[PDB]
Order: sequence, then structure tokens, then C-alpha cells
Amino acid sequence: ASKGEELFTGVVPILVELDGDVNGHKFSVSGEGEGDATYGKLTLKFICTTGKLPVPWPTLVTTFSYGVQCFSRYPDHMKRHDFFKSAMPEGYVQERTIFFKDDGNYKTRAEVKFEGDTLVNRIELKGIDFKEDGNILGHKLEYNYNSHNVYIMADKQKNGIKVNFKIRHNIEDGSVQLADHYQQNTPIGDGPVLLPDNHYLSTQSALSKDPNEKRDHMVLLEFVTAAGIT
Repeated sequence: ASKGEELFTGVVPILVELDGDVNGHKFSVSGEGEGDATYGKLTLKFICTTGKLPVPWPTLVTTFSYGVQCFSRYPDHMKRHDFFKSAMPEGYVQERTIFFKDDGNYKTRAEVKFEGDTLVNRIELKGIDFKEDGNILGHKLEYNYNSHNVYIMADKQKNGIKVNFKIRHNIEDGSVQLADHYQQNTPIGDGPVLLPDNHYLSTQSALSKDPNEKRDHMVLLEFVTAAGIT
């Protein structure tokens, strides 16, 4: 019904690459998996290629995925509102500032585009102002994830979208660390893109470990479905 969709009818290979620096600590992670937009589902495995990840794995989930929202299932009646797939194959730039409450912040820039037959997400991250005793550099986060809604509005002026949401990360003492996300997506290409009416993406994630894997790693399963328009 609209072009770009067609790239996503089957199961699509995903490549994720991140280079980061948090308070001066540098690290890289690579990830691979597959996305099925028909079901609204992603499976990804991430490996820290530089040793042991210096921040908790859960703090990077939205950066890696929250990272490939072109795999969202859009119900037929709101397929006119799917910015993410409409920007493909050329892709889009995704930028965020993520504010951890009472702590530092991540600033990220990513490019999400087709390189051949695989969808690749290449990311740069800088984090600063983190306390060495805080929930993040202290590694007090539980290894798990909650459900969140991700709110989307068009930004007519940038030919893109603005996205806001707050992540609730469970701390191992029973409290919650809030992570306020501000996001901006703009097409890499020249062509028209679909600028949406306000809606949101219902997102669920589950984190596990491959018990055969000796590297520091995260396995991520995620289900994402668009909603909010009648």
C-alpha cells in the first residue's frame, strides 16, 4: 500500500555496532539478530568486543533497539503513519539525549539503513556526568526490563518525527531509576517520508543470557506494536 513496507515483509537480518565512551571509559559492542515486522518482533544478541561492559546492559537497550523501530508492527489502519519504514532503504538518523535522574546523560547518534540485504544500526554514544557511586556506574540495576509506551509526533519543520518516553529501570534495592528519553529522527534520503499523526508504540522487552557464551553479552527479545489512532 505504501513503498518501503515491501522491504519488511519477511525476516530481515540486523547488524548493530556501537562505539561508546562513558566518563572516559571506552567500549564497543557488536550485535546481530533478526527482525520480523509482520509480527512486530526482534531477536538480538550483543557482545562487548572490548572486554567487560563498563555500564549495566539494561542502560543500552533503547540505544541498540529502541534502536530499530522500523520493525514495529503497524496495524493496517495506521500504516499511513509508519515514518520508520517510509525512510527505507536510505534510512534515517536517530539522535537522543537520555537523562538518568539524579545522574549523568547519554547522547547518541545513529544511522539506521539498509546495507545490501541487512538492516544496520551504527551508533555513537557519549555519556558524561555519571557518579562513580550512582546506580549506573555502581551497577545496581537489575538485569531485566519493563513495558513502555513510546510517544511519536511529526516534526513538519525537520521532515521527521520527535519521540519522547521515560524508561523505568528496576534497581536491585526495590527502587526505580528513571531514564528520560528525548529523540529525533530525520530521513537520510531525498524522497518523501510519511509524517505521522500522534500515536505511540507499545514496547515489551525481555533480557537473558546464552548459557554457552563466555563473552560479556546480552540476548534481547522485543515485541513492538503501534497504537493510539482510531
